Amino acid sequence: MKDFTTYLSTAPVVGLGWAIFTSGLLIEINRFFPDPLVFS
Amino acid sequence: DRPLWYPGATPPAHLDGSMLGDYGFDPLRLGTNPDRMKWFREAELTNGRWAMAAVVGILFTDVFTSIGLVGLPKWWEAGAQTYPIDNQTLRTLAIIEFLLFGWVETKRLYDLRNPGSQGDGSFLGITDGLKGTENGYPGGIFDPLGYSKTSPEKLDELQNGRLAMLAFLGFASTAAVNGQGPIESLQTHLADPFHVTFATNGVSIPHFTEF
Amino acid sequence: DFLVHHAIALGLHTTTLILVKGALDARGSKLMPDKKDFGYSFPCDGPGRGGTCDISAYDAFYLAVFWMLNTIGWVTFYWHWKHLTLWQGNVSQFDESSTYLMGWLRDYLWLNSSQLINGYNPFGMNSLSVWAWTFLFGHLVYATGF
Amino acid sequence: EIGPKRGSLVKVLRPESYWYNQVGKVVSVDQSGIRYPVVVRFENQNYAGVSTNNYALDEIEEVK
Amino acid sequence: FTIHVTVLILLKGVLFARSSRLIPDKANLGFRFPCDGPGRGGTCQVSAWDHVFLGLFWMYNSLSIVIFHFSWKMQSDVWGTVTDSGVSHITGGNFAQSANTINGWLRDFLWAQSSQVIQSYGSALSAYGLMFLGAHFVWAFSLMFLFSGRGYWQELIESIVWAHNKLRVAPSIQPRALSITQGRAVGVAHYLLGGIATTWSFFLARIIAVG
Amino acid sequence: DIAGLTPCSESKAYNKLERKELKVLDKRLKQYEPGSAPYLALQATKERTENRFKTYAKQGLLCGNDGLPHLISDPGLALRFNHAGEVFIPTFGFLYVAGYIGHVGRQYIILSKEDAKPTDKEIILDVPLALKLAFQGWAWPLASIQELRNGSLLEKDENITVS
Amino acid sequence: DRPLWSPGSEPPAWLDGSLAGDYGFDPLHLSEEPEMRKWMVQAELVHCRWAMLGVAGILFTSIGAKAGGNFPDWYDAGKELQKNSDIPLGSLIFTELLLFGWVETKRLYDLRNPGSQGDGSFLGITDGLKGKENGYPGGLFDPMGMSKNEASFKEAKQKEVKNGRLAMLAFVGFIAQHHATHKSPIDNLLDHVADPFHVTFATNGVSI
Ligand code: CLA
Ligand code: CLA
Ligand code: CLA
Ligand code: CLA
Ligand code: CLA
Ligand code: CLA
Ligand SMILES: CC1=C[C@H](O)CC(C)(C)[C@@H]1/C=C/C(C)=C\C=C/C(C)=C\C=C/C=C(C)\C=C/C=C(C)\C=C/C1=C(C)C[C@H](O)CC1(C)C
Ligand code: SF4
Repeated sequence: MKDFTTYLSTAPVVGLGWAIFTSGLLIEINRFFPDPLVFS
Repeated sequence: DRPLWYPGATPPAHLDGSMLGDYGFDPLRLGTNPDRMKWFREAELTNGRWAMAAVVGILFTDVFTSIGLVGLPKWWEAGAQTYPIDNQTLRTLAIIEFLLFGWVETKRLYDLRNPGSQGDGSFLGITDGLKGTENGYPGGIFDPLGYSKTSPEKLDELQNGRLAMLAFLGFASTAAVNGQGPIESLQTHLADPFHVTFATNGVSIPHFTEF
Repeated sequence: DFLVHHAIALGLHTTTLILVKGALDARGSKLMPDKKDFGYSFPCDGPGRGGTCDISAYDAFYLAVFWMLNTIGWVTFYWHWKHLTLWQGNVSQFDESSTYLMGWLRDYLWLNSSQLINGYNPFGMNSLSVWAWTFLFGHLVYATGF
Repeated sequence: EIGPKRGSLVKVLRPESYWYNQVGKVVSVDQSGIRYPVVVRFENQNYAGVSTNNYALDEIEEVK
Repeated sequence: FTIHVTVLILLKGVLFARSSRLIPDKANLGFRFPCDGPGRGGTCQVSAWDHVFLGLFWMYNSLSIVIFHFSWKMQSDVWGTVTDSGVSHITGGNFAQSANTINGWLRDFLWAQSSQVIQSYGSALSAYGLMFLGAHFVWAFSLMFLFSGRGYWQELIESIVWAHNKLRVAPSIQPRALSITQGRAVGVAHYLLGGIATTWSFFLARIIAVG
Repeated sequence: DIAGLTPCSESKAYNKLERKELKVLDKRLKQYEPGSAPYLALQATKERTENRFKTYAKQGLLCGNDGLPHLISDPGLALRFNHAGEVFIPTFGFLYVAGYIGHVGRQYIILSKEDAKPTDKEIILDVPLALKLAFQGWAWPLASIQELRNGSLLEKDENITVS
Repeated sequence: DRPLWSPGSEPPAWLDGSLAGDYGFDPLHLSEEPEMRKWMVQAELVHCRWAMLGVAGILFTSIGAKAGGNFPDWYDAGKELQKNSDIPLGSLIFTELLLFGWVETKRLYDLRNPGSQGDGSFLGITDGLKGKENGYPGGLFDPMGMSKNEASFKEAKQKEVKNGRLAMLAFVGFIAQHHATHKSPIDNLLDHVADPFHVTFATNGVSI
């Protein structure tokens, strides 16, 4: 398990979790309060 | 060191040393370098001391307002009530506020840089009274009540000052989504607590679940 | 006109960077501490040190010309279309369509290349046949350099 | 002893070198009159892949 | 002509992989190596790997023509709607007259059948209009890699490392420019991808919107 | 108003563009049945389109002769004519986020280089440390001026030069 | 030396047998490290203790509904009770989230640092509010002296876990045989007792 967690700490995997967060956050930020252009 | 903001196991690194209102609360570690920790300490005081004397004008007066003794306006619209008065003092107030504070504050700014640095003949004849005991706690400004040896009445100054800094942030936020004054907001939480809150009525969260 | 000016600035700044580098790093680089001994124009210093192909200052000028042509292209594409809409009377063509790239491909390039391409048709030939022939002649010479 | 001590860090002053104004450990020093006796080892590689090079007395100076 | 040439590039690489007159010992250098050196007037792209890297562009060019032949021939002479009086082909049977000229392949195939892709904005085929442009970007982007060399780039990174070093934010893994062999591979990849994806957009949008 | 631009509420082409974009959906809506899912999808798009146009008008935007909204960049004209949210305020929002990425990556680089084998820490990250710094960077401007006024931000001629 | 989930299988090295409810069951090699193992035993118990506390609430109501009392199904109970309540939704949530953040956070820092909450800061309580073990506190949460004996405390830990694993399996049952039958759990029981051979999962019209 120590080696599995180490594999998960590689660059390709940590980047995959980052991408799901940033993309998931932005798509969710467009789904709610739809299509923003001016900021109030 | 006074008790810890977390009761359990949040070891602070540089706050074990002596300081006022030390509860070990610095997650972001903005007080590591001692030179600027010395600067942020004075900032907590000027914000603390100023915020408290400000909160009274909102608090001591609006209590008398809700009871009906006086007909003063609320703080969210006190500014637009002054200048339409016939005998008024239109906005040369922003600049005079800066010309007057600029004289005092730079005298305070040059004290933190050079403590006790007020020359002999610089002011007319009161050069001696302007010298201070410590940074943030001068001598000749208070007339009584500063000769005790256990000087930490200061802890009262901070716990009261930090508290008021929460007040104005709550006054400003309450007065931006509730639309009413601070005391009027209090009379409602007492009359109907569960209905008037930040969740359901005060739109601080998008809660629309009608079922 | 705002986006076109900003695009130009990018071309002018990058073109200078390609040239300025070839000048200041002409005397020496960490990869080649003594360029000055070789000259302005040489092949490379070999496959060693990971590879040294296109280091000389001649190779910086070589790469800037591509950008130069790219920069003047934008500058010139912006002059022609903004003036055609003025001469044709329909200024609204540029203002609404120049904000997105497909307008440049649809309304400027593809549209105005109709009378030209029909210079020599299978039915007949107009006076613009010499230009359509040259039109392709350029398209070909450009590819032979590749 | 002729030169710097074993295991001592030193800063380089060859303008040609990949390690210029950079620090490295002294691996060894020869005291037989060689022109470039001081052997130095760095962690970072050069462009070729070599992490050592023999420098001179005048070309090296104390750290930082 | 495009097949006999594509064989010349690959077959030459095979037979001259092990040894040649210019370089009697290639086998010791290996399968993929960029060059022996600037000597002999120049030895860059002499390996068998670099023959494959060249055969790809020809192979791609040869295959593209075998596709234009299928589209214009079948649109003009074969496909179409049958009416009471014969068949009405899509392009009116213009393969016989226009194809003999190169300008015909520019006018009647490109400048004509590109109307469905260009005018796709605002419809279900809008994705093909985007890919039509995106494919041109990746195609050109490859030219930076094929035309230039790893020397200019490795020096540029040094001036960038200075700024990253000046702020004490630099990678322990040293940055190094792409290898000569990789640079060539990166070119043909982005080159073929942009060259092939254009047709994939120029065909499906043309044909789905029939005629 | 300013620069010879009309507000989007008063413009005719702005409303012309609304009537056009809705007409496309109404024609597309005629094909399908009322209670079907394609009908619900298009009605939602109709609802969003009607909301996009009224919100841009309500926000005091400026539409030109073409009928599309234009943005203003000078903070003086933006603040004078109440157009600050367009560009002037988006600039501060981004800089706080951009600085956060820099202050975080700079700290992970410095701290891993204080230990043995920093090369391995780049390809195989210390995720507990990276998350710690990522949640400590909310007040990145304070630390920068703290580090600038102190002098531990910049290095001093201990860097490689080329000549 | 003890029973196992599959007789004859070699138990893992890290599962020595001291923990409560240890049968050598960890094929994914989770809780192989000490720190994660220290976290999971506390996660298992809260997932257990909440199951017992919740499932009993479902049986009590579903039995009272079958007897005649006015109790709704455990499903669609939060929807019909909020329609006619003086407490709006949102004021009820953040009364729960805010009140649990106190407890759930104090429990965390006893995990990261045992004996830390017994400093006496919280209302001058020191002997209580310090953990006896990881997930097993005492003093205040054990008013009856039912844990001051290691002989009777070690087997009680085995019963807390065995009646717990069983409990949070039952909650998965309620989810499943509700989606199939859309009836209460007790009603599904009396049907099986009425005609056991005919009414099973095979004849519900689902799962086939
Ligand atoms: C720190 C002092 C303080 C106090 C006593 C209050 C009190 C109140 N606020 Mg308030 N508020 C505050 C700060 C404060 N606020 C701040 C700093 C903000 C900005 C983040 C807000 C934003 C806010 C909104 C948006 C709304 C209220 C509302 C209300 C009222 C109903 C309760 C509620 O919604 O939950 C309060 C919700 C919060 C998120 C603040 C609670 C967190 C504080 C910091 C905890 C402090 C601990 C404890 C209470 C201190 C005791 C002090 C006491 C003995 C004097 C009530 C009179 C509602 C209203 O309309 O009034 C009728 C409402 O809609 N508040
Ligand atoms: C489409 C063709 C193309 C493109 C896009 C570029 C782009 C660029 N060139 Mg260039 N070049 C080209 C052709 C091209 N060149 C050709 C044919 C030659 C002659 C052979 C040169 C010779 C040349 C030289 C000598 C130099 C450049 C430089 C540059 C960079 C300048 C800085 C800049 O503009 O910031 C960026 C500009 C962009 C357009 C951004 C491109 C990336 C976009 C944003 C995509 C974003 C990624 C996105 C998330 C998709 C990723 C997914 C994928 C990874 C799977 C730039 C990125 C200069 C440089 O080094 O910069 C410092 C430089 O010195 N070029
Ligand atoms: C299964 C196929 C696969 C694919 C498509 C990739 C792709 C990639 N790997 Mg890789 N990897 C793989 C398998 C794969 N890997 C395997 C089997 C192993 C052995 C365990 C590794 C071990 C490995 C290591 C050790 C490293 C990579 C790295 C990389 C990236 C190259 C660095 C770069 O160009 O961006 C450059 C990036 C920058 C200049 C700034 C960072 C910004 C990035 C682009 C954001 C993160 C992108 C994100 C990962 C994209 C999502 C994943 C994507 C494939 C869908 C690249 C995206 C390198 C890397 O750092 O990954 C990013 C790297 O160090 N991989
Ligand atoms: C030998 C294989 C081969 C061949 C035959 C061609 C042929 C062609 N390619 Mg090319 N190409 C190839 C390989 C090949 N390609 C490869 C491997 C690649 C990279 C993968 C490319 C990439 C490529 C691109 C990017 C382009 C072409 C284009 C073209 C066309 C040029 C358009 C033209 O000039 O019209 C016909 C030319 C004429 C009518 C003029 C003829 C000039 C004559 C021969 C010279 C006469 C001079 C004069 C008489 C002397 C005067 C003397 C004095 C007394 C006045 C042409 C049909 C272009 C294209 O697609 O067309 C739109 C284009 O831009 N190709
Ligand atoms: C902490 C990481 C980091 C930091 C603090 C900086 C900081 C800086 N860079 Mg830079 N750079 C980085 C990473 C970083 N870079 C990477 C990964 C690359 C390879 C793509 C580059 C390529 C690069 C170039 C070509 C240039 C700079 C330049 C600069 C300077 C101007 C800002 C800029 O526009 O850069 C550009 C910004 C980017 C190219 C985006 C970088 C990609 C992401 C957004 C940042 C990476 C964050 C990291 C992966 C996250 C790790 C966090 C950790 C906790 C795990 C500035 C001081 C410019 C300069 O020289 O200054 C004058 C310049 O020309 N950088
Ligand atoms: C936790 C224990 C448990 C218990 C006591 C029951 C009991 C019951 N279930 Mg049920 N069920 C459970 C878990 C359980 N279920 C789980 C976890 C699921 C999801 C897979 C289901 C899915 C399910 C469906 C879909 C249906 C039932 C039905 C029924 C009833 C009739 C029996 C039948 O058709 O066999 C079905 C039995 C199973 C599918 C086996 C369930 C799996 C557990 C692990 C069985 C063993 C439990 C335990 C270890 C031993 C008993 C303990 C104790 C009584 C001695 C009966 C009251 C039916 C009904 O509505 O009755 C009319 C029906 O349609 N159940
Ligand atoms: C939120 C909210 C909302 C709702 O609505 C309402 C409520 C309930 C109210 C809430 C709030 C609360 C708070 C927070 C606060 C308050 C108060 C304070 C803290 C202070 C005052 C107040 C404070 C203060 C300090 C004042 C005063 C004091 C002082 C000392 C002064 C002066 C002096 C000095 C200097 C020194 C000298 O030698 C002497 C003398 C001269 C004597
Ligand atoms: S590929 Fe580059 S380094 Fe190799 S011989 Fe050619 S120019 Fe020189």
